[PDB]
Amino acid sequence: ALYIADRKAREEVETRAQLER
Amino acid sequence: EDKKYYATALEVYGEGVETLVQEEDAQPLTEPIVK
Amino acid sequence: SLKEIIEYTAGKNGFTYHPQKDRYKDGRQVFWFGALSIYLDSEMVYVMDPIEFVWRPSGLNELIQMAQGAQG
Amino acid sequence: RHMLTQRAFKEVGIEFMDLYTHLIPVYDIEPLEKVTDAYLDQYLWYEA
Amino acid sequence: FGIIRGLQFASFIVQFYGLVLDLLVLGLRRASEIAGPPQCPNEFLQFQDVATEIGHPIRLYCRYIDRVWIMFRFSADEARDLIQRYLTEHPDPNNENIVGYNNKKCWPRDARMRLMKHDVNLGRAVFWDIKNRLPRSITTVEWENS
Amino acid sequence: FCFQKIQTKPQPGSIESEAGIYASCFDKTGLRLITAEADKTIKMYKEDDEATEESHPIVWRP
Amino acid sequence: MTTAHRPTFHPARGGTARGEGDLSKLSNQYSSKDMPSHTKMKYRQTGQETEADLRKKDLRRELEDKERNAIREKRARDSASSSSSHSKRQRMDQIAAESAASVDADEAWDDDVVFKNCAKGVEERKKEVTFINDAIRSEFHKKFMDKYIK
Amino acid sequence: MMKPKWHAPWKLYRVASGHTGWVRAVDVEPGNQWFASGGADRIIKIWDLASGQLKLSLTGHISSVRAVKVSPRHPFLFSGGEDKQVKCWDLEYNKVIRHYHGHLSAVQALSVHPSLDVL
Amino acid sequence: VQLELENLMALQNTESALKGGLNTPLHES
Amino acid sequence: NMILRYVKAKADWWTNSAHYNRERVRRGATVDKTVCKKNLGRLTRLYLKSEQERQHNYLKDGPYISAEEAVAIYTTTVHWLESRRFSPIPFPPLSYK
Repeated sequence: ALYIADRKAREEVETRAQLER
Repeated sequence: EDKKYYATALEVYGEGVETLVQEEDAQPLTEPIVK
Repeated sequence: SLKEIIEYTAGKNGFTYHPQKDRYKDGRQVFWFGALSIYLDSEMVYVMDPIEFVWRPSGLNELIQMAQGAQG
Repeated sequence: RHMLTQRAFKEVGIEFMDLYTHLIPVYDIEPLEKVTDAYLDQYLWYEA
Repeated sequence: FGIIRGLQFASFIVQFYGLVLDLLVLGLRRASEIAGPPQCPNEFLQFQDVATEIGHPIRLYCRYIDRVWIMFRFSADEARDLIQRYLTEHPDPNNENIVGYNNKKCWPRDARMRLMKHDVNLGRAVFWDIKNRLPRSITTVEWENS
Repeated sequence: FCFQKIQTKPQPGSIESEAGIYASCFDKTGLRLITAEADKTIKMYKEDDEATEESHPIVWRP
Repeated sequence: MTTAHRPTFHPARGGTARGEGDLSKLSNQYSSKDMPSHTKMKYRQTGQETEADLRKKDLRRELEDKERNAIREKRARDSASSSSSHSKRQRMDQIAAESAASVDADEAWDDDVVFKNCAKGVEERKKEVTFINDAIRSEFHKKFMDKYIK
Repeated sequence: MMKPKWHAPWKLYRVASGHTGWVRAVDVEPGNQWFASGGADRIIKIWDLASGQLKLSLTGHISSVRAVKVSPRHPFLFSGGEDKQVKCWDLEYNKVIRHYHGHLSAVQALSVHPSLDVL
Repeated sequence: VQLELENLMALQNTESALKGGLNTPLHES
Repeated sequence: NMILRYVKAKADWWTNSAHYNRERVRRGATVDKTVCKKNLGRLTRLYLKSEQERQHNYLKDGPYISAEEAVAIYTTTVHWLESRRFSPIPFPPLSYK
């Protein structure tokens, strides 16, 4: 559960960064 | 986490018998087996 | 306070509420409450009922209802 | 090199400190390891 | 299971894991008001404006290692609301809830907390609320030690 | 004749090694038996009021 | 080999100290507590349920009576539990009545928290009143070590 | 053998718990009102016979109480223990009025003489 | 076992989630 | 079975005297350093004796925190630290100033 949360969190942060910059 | 480790089946005989736990005294030490 | 509440409660219900002339229970003064006999202490109310003709505690709501039956 | 390349550490002794109302647990880490934890403790708090 | 507190960096571990539970009890909305904007953080117990100060009942927060103080400000309406939420869980027609209350008997009788069941139930209610904000599996906030 | 063979049970949390009886007394009527136990309890025994010879028979068998 | 630091494998025996076997073998030095004391002997009063009179008193009956009274004692506590509850319950009824009478006398923010309701399930976990016969796992020991280790 | 007299079964009906060590001795008061009980927790507990309620716990042995007798003729309870002590408890004061010293090792049992003032 | 070795190296030695970046892919084990 | 009973009697006496002596040391009814130093030894053992239980029970009972709670707190810190723009602490560079 923590490993999939690591997956989900990392790409959420990347996409919100990519949408900003 | 604290709760319990031990059996209930003995407590099932406790349906038929007066099980007591009695860590305190029904009278003080000064109450002197009435003279 | 409970004494003035019971007078007020009897008053809005139209029940008679006044002391019996020199009738007492446990030395405390017995009151009329409609047809019922009442005495008060310690923020509690006591009543007699014709089920037993002796004294029991009571709550004010059913006391109203019991008198509301007895007045009829 | 320790923080990169080891994950098995020597045993930690334990002891209690006798404040009469309540015991506090006390640990002795191996001296070669304390110097690494103490630098890291200093490093973590500065960076944070 | 659990951390050896005698490690040199155990203070950092405990403080950071403490912060995680500060977020739980505050929530990220109020936590980010109390912390203010990350470009210009608030100093201790200060706020960017009176509006953010007023906008939640949690006005102050600090955590000393593993000990937490929260300050609540309530209007009478939302206080009585919370009392009803609590009493919906743990009702008490018997006044059982007021006789188990902790009182600072070292202080004089007027500095000891009032007998008023409203005020007593409000304290019980926020404690019940706070005790629900964080898992009993992580930490055991408890009435006799609070 | 041994008419009954009770085996006592250790009260909860005690080991099966603690079943032992260390003392016993009759009450002065002789109808309550008080026994003192290695499991730290005091157990008390009472004649079964409803038993009768034809419920629990004895023959002769010499 | 070490052998002086031995326990009592051999049996203890006695009956031959000072003043044992012959009354003249008491030395004239005597201990401080050997002074005369409590010299008027107490006795139990007449009518103390003495054995033969007790036997007459078909003694099972006096015990039977007290056993039956213990059953009556349980029901008495239920009545006292009813008496205490209704009086403070009526006090709520008084303050409720007073509140309604006051009107008739005029006639005369937490949704952000990621966890909630963890208590909604713990009432099954109330502690039972029982004696756990295990000193390291008794409720006292669990309470003790939590108080003292901090 | 010869013909048994018939005797009713006995059943367990009460379990009093509250000693923290082995219960080593029990004796019943002459008037049948209460029974004493010593144990390896070095405490003598006096219990009500009909209701099982613990009247009193008498403490004063240095180690395990393992003999206990209530006097048939006196208001006294006698007790002895692994600490070599033998003690007379005056039940009119709940206090140890007398000690009997001479035992060289643990007192195993004691008996109070039915008609003499002898223990 | 080499399949799961390659799998868990994508779970262990990655940089932190707070950096973003694309996830390492994993394999079905 | 005979041995086990006596070990539990010695045990119970040994722990019960640890409790009694500590109440003396808390209340101040004892001023003997050897009694205190003795009793600390007993209580140190009684702690570890229960701590070994606690560490074994953890592997037997599994994580006391649910996977639900653990991902809840994990995501909560990500949302926090993301909104704080927290740049994570690098490993100490080889020539750090």
